[PDB]
Amino acid sequence: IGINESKLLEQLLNEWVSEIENQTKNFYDQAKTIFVWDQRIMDNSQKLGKLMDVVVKLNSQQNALNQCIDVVRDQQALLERSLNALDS
Amino acid sequence: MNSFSNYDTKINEISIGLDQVASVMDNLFNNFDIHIQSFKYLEESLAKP
Amino acid sequence: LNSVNEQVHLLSTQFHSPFSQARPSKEMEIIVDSLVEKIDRIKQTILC
Amino acid sequence: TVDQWAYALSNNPDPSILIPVAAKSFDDLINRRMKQEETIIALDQNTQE
Repeated sequence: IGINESKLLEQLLNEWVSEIENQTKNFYDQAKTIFVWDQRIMDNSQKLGKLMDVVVKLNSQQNALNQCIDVVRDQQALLERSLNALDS
Repeated sequence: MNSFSNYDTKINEISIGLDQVASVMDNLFNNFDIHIQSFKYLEESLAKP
Repeated sequence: LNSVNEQVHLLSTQFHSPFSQARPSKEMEIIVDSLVEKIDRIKQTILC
Repeated sequence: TVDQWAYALSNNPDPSILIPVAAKSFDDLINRRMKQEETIIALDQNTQE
């Protein structure tokens, strides 16, 4: 907007003071809203990280499960082998 | 100032996603030991014969 | 004078409003009603 | 000022890991708001994966 040529400088100053205090309020409430989003993003980021420290534990359980599967397979493959060696 | 988006929907959606991932993760630990104890029983069942 | 000067300013901060301004803009709503009021001023002139 | 910075250090919720940063216009606010959306998109994508 270009300032209207008929306006008094007193009116223009009081108009601009009112708007700068409106803008001052909304700056602090918008910045406070951004600050709440910082914490919510940081706590969700900490939540994801603490779950990733537990994905490392699921990978450990798969290695334990794979070891049980390997052992039962060859306990069975030794039992057939010893049965054939008794049967004969 | 008039161009300020809200984002609390996206920050709810990510929170809920991180509770779904936690719920699946604890099911995954139960499903792991249900198998691991089942295979341990198959070993003790062979160990005697 | 005001409404042209705000769109001149929005297109100077390069500001993509994330709430995109509703379509059509409220000054286009008002421009079409400004055509109606001229049209009905012509009707009421014909009838006089 | 020195007084404004003494306040920025005395109200920091963890001085071990957080640096205090001033914002002084809506340009500074949105130069941080766009980085919350940048972080939200990255935080969802690692949650979905």
